[PDB]
Amino acid sequence: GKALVIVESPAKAKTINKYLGSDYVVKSSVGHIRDLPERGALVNRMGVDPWHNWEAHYEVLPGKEKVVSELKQLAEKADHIYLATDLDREGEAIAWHLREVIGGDDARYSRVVFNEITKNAIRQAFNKPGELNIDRVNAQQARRFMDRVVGYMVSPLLWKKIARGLSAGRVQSVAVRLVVEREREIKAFVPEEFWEVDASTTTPSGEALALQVTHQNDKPFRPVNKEQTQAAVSLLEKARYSVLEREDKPTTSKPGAPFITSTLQQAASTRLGFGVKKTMMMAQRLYEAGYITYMRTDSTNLSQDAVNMVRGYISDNFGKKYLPESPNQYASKENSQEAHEAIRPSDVNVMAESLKDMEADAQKLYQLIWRQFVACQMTPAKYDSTTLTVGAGDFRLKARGRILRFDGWTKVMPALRKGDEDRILPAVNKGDALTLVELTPAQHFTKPPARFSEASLVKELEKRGIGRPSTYASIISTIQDRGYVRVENRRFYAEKMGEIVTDRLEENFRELMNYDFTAQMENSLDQVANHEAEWKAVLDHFFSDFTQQLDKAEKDPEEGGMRPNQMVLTSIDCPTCGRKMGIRTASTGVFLGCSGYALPPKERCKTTINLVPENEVLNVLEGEDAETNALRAKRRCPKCGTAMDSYLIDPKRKLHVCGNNPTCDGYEIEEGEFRIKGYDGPIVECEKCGSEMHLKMGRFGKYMACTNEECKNTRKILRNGEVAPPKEDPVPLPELPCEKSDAYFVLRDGAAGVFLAANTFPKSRETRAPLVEELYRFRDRLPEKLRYLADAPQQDPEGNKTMVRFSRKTKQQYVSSEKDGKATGWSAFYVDGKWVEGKK
Ligand SMILES: [Zn+2]
Ligand SMILES: [Zn+2]
Ligand SMILES: [Zn+2]
Repeated sequence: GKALVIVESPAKAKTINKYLGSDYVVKSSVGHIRDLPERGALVNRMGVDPWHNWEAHYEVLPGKEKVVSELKQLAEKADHIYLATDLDREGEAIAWHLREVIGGDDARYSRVVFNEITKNAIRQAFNKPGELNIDRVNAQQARRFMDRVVGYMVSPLLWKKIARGLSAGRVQSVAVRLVVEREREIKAFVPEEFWEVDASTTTPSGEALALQVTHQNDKPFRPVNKEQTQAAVSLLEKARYSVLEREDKPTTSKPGAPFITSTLQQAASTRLGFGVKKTMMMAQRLYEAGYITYMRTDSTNLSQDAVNMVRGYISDNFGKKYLPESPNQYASKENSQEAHEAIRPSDVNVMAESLKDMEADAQKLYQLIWRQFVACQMTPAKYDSTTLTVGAGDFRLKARGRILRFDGWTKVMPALRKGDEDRILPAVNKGDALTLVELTPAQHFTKPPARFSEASLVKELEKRGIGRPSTYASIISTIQDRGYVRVENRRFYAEKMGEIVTDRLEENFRELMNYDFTAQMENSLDQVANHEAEWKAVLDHFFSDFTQQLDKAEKDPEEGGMRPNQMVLTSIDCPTCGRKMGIRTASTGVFLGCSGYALPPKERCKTTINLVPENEVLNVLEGEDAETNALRAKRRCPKCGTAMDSYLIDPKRKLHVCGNNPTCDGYEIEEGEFRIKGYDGPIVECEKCGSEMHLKMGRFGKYMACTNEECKNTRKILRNGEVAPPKEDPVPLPELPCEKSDAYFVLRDGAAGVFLAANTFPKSRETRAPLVEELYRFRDRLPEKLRYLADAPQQDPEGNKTMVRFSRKTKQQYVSSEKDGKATGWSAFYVDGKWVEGKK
């Protein structure tokens, strides 16, 4: 009969079915197809029981029903099913799930691995196959379960001790820790002043020669102030300059490795300004159109064919001097493994300019990938480097030059700009005298560590083996949405909440917060994959340690438990009761609170103030200075050397807070005036004062309010529009049930139109317009004006059903019909006491 082959990526399937034709039926799982959804509720939620030998409850993904289904019937007309997922443990597990979802007998299943697309591979695939590795499968189940336990058992602790909506995770929490540590590193940085002196001179001929002072009395020349710099210039001005040595030497430049997911993101970010998510979107398009290989990879390897293809191209398009004697070698990691391959063009002969079916940005990304791939296999660039040593009294001066002799790989990947050594030096020999023209002293300051960028953090994660190609982007977003860090000017900033959570987690879950936790986990997982350990036993050890930490964290702070959030007061008057005010962190952000929150109802105060931070605006034109000056800009805490971070409380007042808050309690208040935002979201203009209006959340769901503290004009969210003017006139219907939820529908009016909405609106958020027949059924409830809509024609000339819509261009209600949810292109309007109907 016909053989059924299953792979992970659809694009790869279509390609396999080709180099195999009919007789076989290739398809793809398009991912995992199945996954997870003492206390019984907790176990039901987790989908795994740590107290019952790890029994689990897998269930098809809410978006793979079709895939699974269409894969079902296909198993009938199939003789022998060939699971062809990736050889790693994740792929191995997808194979295991397929086999248990399709059912059948073990013998009806086979495991095959495809090397490449070449027929020299798709053939050998069925040549010497095998079956699924249970050890590999269990290794992946162990990882998946450990990640589950941590997230579903630690987060709740956070909800109790810190705030609701918070989360913790093996990968997630260390990514934040990295940002938090860099933040503290920057805030504590103190710029150091240092001076440099350069001298312009003339050779015996008359040529110009620029020199840098390197030594004085044989010690590195590095004055720290103007005074010292002057003492030196005074001596250099009177000194005799003579050449000591001229060292001419041939130097080379080497191309880099082809791209992997992390490096592609970094290169796209530095040369094209692309964000991680965007880069992956374009890369995805390119892959699906067959121009490049999978965009998710951690290996820079190249097949022999790939290498012959590129050398073949270099040979015809550049000549011999560009083609190395033998393939360029790189990456010798002894622990390295083999997976898919590096990101490169599927066909070197295809130029970016010929992809007229792709967006311009996708062509730019392709060009980046192409050039990196071709330069990688070309010859080195060759330069003649010259170094001049000069003596002047007790000083030593230097000059370095470089002249390009052969571009090599830079022919395809040019030097964006000339470097400091990309210059020439005049002919001068040892012993020659030099004539001093002028001395230029320069003041400098060391700069703080650079802030992370999305690609930059990804780079750090991969360096420590923390994430995965398919999850890097996802990680960068989660930590933002959770409110732990924020991005500004394409750079990361740690939020107060991130610091709070990072400190708590480090205090009560040190092991989990160690950067190498993943590496250590990988070792144990490999042992399970290699029959050197049993998976349930490994999970049991893990769980025992974890529960020891969790239970300890649950206790009161005095017994070693997790510290619950802490109020730090400050001199500010609560607008409701004037009292001193304190600085607080919630999952929403960092905010100003009044101690009456901790007093029982009688004396309770729920007034709160939002703390707008002063965003650091790094000047790109300052280059390396830009971060140092940012650190200089900050105030410094009175009680400690730690820098201070700055916030706005009034159009007259500004607030400074220490970096080690709340461990350090220093605060400062300044007559500083700037602007303040009530919160953030859909920008709206307040009709009562023209100021910006934002979107806010609270105990009553979502409302819209104006940033001007002098105006409380508040709009609101509605079912099928951006915002609703002030508030409007609603009517409830208990007889219309919701369909996605158990709620009932209510009828509402506004500038947007007339709409149905669910009674638990902030939670249900269910959306639809009313049908004319519905209105006719509840015509008695309709307010007097709305009755006409019930008079409207209930069905169109085709007998389809009709709905009520708002014509914004004419500010009036109309009725329209839909078939298969699409508009029929028919409408009826109300014009002077009559209903008129026709084509849209
Ligand atoms: Zn108060
Ligand atoms: Zn301090
Ligand atoms: Zn307003």
